Amino acid sequence: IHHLVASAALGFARVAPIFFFLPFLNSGVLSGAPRNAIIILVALGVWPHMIPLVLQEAAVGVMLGCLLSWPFWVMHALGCIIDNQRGATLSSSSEMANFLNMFAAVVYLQNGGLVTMVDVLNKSYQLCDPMNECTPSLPPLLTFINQVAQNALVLASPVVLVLLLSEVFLGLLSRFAPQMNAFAISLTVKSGIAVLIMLLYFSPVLPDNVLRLSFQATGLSSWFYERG
Amino acid sequence: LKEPVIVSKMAARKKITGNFEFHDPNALLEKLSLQLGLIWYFDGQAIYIYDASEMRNAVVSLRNVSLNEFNNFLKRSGLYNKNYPLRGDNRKGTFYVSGPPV
Amino acid sequence: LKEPVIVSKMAARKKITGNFEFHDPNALLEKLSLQLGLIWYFDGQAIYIYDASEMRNAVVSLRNVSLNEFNNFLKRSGLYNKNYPLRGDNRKGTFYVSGPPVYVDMVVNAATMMDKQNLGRQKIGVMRLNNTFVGDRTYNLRDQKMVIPGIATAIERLLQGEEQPLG
Amino acid sequence: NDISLIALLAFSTLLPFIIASGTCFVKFSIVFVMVRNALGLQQIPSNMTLNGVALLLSMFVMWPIMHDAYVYFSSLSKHVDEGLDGYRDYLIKYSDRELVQFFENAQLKRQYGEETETVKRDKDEIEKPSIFALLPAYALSEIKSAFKIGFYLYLPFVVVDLVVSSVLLALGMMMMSPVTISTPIKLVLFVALDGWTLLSKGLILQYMDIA
Amino acid sequence: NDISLIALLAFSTLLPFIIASGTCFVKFSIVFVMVRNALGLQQIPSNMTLNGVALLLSMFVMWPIMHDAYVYFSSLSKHVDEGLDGYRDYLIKYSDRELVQFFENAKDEIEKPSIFALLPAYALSEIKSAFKIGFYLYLPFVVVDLVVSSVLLALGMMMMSPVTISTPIKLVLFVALDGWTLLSKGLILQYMDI
Amino acid sequence: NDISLIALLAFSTLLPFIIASGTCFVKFSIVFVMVRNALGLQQIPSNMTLNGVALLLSMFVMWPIMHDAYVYFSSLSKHVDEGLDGYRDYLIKYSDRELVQFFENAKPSIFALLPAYALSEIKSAFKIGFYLYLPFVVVDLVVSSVLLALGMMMMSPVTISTPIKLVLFVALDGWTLLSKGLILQYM
Amino acid sequence: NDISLIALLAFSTLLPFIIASGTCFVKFSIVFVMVRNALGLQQIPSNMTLNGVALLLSMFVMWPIMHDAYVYFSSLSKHVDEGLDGYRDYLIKYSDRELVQFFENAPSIFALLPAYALSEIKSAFKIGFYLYLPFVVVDLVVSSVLLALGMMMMSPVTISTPIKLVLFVALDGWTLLSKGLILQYMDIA
Repeated sequence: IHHLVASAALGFARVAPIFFFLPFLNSGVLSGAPRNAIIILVALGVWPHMIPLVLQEAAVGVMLGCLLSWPFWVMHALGCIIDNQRGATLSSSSEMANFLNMFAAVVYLQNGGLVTMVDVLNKSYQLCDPMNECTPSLPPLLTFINQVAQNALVLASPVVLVLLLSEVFLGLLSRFAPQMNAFAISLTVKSGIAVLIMLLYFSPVLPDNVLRLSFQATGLSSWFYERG
Repeated sequence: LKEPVIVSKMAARKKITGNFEFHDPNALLEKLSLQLGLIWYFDGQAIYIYDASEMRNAVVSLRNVSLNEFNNFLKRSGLYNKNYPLRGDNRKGTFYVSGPPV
Repeated sequence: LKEPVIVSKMAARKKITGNFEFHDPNALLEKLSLQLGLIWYFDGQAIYIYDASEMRNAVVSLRNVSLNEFNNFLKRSGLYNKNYPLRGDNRKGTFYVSGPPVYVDMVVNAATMMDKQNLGRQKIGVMRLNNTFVGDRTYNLRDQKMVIPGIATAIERLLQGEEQPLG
Repeated sequence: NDISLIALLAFSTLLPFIIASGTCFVKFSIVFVMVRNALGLQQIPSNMTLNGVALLLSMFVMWPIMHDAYVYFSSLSKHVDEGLDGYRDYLIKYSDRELVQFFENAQLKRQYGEETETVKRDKDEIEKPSIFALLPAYALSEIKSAFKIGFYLYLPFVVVDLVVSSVLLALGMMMMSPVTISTPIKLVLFVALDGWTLLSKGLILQYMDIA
Repeated sequence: NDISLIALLAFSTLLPFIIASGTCFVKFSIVFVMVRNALGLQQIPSNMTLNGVALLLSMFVMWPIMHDAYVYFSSLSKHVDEGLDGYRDYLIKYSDRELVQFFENAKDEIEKPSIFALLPAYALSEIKSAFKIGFYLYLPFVVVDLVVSSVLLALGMMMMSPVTISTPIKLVLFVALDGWTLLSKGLILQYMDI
Repeated sequence: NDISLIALLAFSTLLPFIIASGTCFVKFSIVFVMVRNALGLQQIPSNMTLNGVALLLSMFVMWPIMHDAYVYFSSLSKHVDEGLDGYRDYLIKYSDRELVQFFENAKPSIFALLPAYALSEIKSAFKIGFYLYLPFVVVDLVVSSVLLALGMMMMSPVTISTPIKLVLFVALDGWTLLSKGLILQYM
Repeated sequence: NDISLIALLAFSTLLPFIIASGTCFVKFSIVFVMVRNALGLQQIPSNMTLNGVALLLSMFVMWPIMHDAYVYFSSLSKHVDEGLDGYRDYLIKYSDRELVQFFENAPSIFALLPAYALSEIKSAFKIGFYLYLPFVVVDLVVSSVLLALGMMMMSPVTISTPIKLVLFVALDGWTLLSKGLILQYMDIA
């Protein structure tokens, strides 16, 4: 009766960071009026049955929210290098990466998606139930920054090398006649080659890798252990 | 039919299509109320038509008058209907009615 | 069937297909209620059809009317259904009823409305006495009077006051 | 009559709880906010307004379904089951089949144990799922459907922004924010297309019909 | 009056639902922020005083409507429809007739439409008209944003943000034109004639 | 009691709407932020100090007006239009006359004095802010052109421009001279 | 008593300031974005990730301090001064004692937080310069091979950033400073 508030404030703690991190659940697409009603429905729907318990359950939730937001950070970092090589970002030393993140949030959401998301969240209570002191398992956490960067770089590897050859060949064009202003001549064409080259592999390659980098429920023991 | 017809809201969702011919309509209405699934009642001034899923029933006990002394009121008033009569013991107080809600 | 048919919405989700020929409907409905799993009831105006998992039951006590009299009320009215009879003692007040929900909620309501519906006439008798006298007898012993009570004073004092259930 | 105000403070929060969680208001609020982010506006049109217009269209659709719960009105839970058949049938039609089966099996695994037989799809003919499995799955199936509409709505404007940022780089104007040029010409695409009378025209036709 | 303080606090949370949707505050507050963003300002003046000027201008056309309901207004069934008939002959003027038939199905002289059928079409018609008259305001400023950005590019100063130069010119083009009073005159003459 | 205090909190709901729209604080709040953005400074003073300095300067011409309401005060319904003329002599002094007469057409009433005063304080603050924007465009262009005199075409000037912007504001001590400038237009 | 629940609103709005002041997250959040400024790509790794890893890393260091305060627990205010002893032995090991006594004589719990945070910004800014040094060698050795050719006018930034980005992930950078930063604080692995 009166203890269900504590049994739904323990569910809210784990569910809320995941909502904060995923691209189709943030504050841009979910305003304040319906937001706090969904996370009590989901938290009451996934329950398997003292201040720092809400902080321990929040730390497991931030580890789960980064693991569920693993394949969208790769597509956003793909877009920031495609948009960086063509120009349009040197005013700080975007518009393109928000399109690849919105595209991967739909091509992940059609086939499966929320089934594997609540499957991960429901298997999380089968290994890290509260009052057993679960913990986010530090020794694999240290390579998490490296993995996303490596995936983004390999994924974007064609367009950078083609725009690098367009800069060597346009640098070679200035050695025959230095009165060309070849810095700004390349700036008109690199934004058309960065679209034409990505048109040849947008359809066959890119919707496969979102379903390849998706984190599933079979790898929860390698990321979460118990102290007890 | 020389009376107005009142069709309910739930029995106005069914549809009919064809070429019809009324030359005695009280037998045509009797046949279509069984083929489509309908109940109807003529109370003297209109013809109410409901569907069969709106047939309600009730049990009422009479304290100071009998069943035959209530059936004489229904026969003299013309509200007696032979399709849905009153079921009960002939000189008692309790009986059982069922039919259209009017 | 010469009556309308009222199928419930929990027995309206099952489906059927095939070429059916209606030449004996009262035996076709009895066979299909057992092959599909159904309960049905005909009260004289319509035929109600439910599925078998909607059958409810109740036990109700009649304070001052016998079961054999209530069963003659159902036989004389027309609501007596021999498939779902009334299980109980033949001259008592308690029985057990089960069947369709429109038959149980009619039998329970018409039994508790027959406990809600439920004297001796006075009579003067004249009893002539052949071998005794009514009334008192009086005699004297030279100054004083003695009175002997008769038969009408002895029984009158026996029934005096007497808030007692005599039958 | 202040002894029932402890239940009034529950019923006046539970009545907006079903509105903000389990009815059609979730789809209309997400589409209306995502078309504000598609154009590139932050404050206007003041989503205090948009939560009123989405509630007016959702009460427009929810008016015949809720009214049957008022023509009717351990032992009271079987009475409210007869009063709640139209809402369960509305939640079945628009929730996901593969997601209700997940919330049904996780509930049976929760209550009885790990040796419970897994429920499959072939229950759907005569057996009906509970109200505690449809209600979490309906909210997620309309988050998925509203995000599906919002990506399609998002695409034309991105086509405008990627040509504007290309012609400002053809000229030597790399130190110039393209928001201040695109935001006029991103607004003509919404008034020459009259999309306010097209999103509301279509989202009503998904749930109801004309003629 | 404890049965009436709930009828006062719910009315005080019901007027923020009605004034923000079904009056001319919708069209008023949108253009003030679109002209706020057309100049290139983020925090000036605030979000609070722009709803204050728009609320004071909003009751200039609603106080002649509200006075008709105060004089006029189970007998309360047909008591409310004529108290709102002065509000419902105003909502047919600024909405779309084909759109209110779309909500009435899913002449007009012999029967006015339902009050709950045309208030969403009034809200969508004022958001659409505010987006249309809001696109017009952007254009002059965009011209003086492209001129200074292409004059500095006529010189060799490609590494120079023109926001530090365009912001003086944009608010002398709004005060030599007398812009703030000019928009409020056209907003009043679009509803109440002089 | 509760209703006699809730009506006082409904008075305190209306008080930020009057202090933000219908008084001098509309003029004071614009100029401190227009000089905040004029100096090449993004957010670095605050949004809380500038809104407290302009409010403490705003009550200096408001407390001489509102003290007569404490002096003066369906009996109270007709008296509030009687003893409120001291605010109307302040809203008729700085508001334009034809803007007042237009709102009265579409002693004058107070409801027409509120938006006509509010729509004039924004324009006069924009006119003050342009003259404040002007001595910094010159220093933005003369330090960005002597780099073009050299081979410094890839050089953002906003890190050399910013020290001269505020030393030309503390030499002219432009905060206290601006507060003293905005007071002599009212007192 | 609703004031005791208002004190929970004194916790949910103040805990971002205590984490940003006295927790070792200050050291991780500075160096993570400092190497990102060293690379030359200001949108990768996209600060939501750099704050997620820096919050989960600091929730391994604060857990042996918060756990011992739970197993332990002006009259009943004399219970908490012993509860904060596990945080007090932590705030002396990483702060200098020329600033510890300076905010006292003008160890207290309020006299060590303004000295610990100033010792962590100092201990982070001289690590980020050492990190800065190899990159300057890279974009000074790739900009000088163009001037040896006839490439005096082409911009070297668009050539410098891919040759700086494919070397840092191939030499496993982001798993070398994430290890070397947590080895200062706790017994990792």
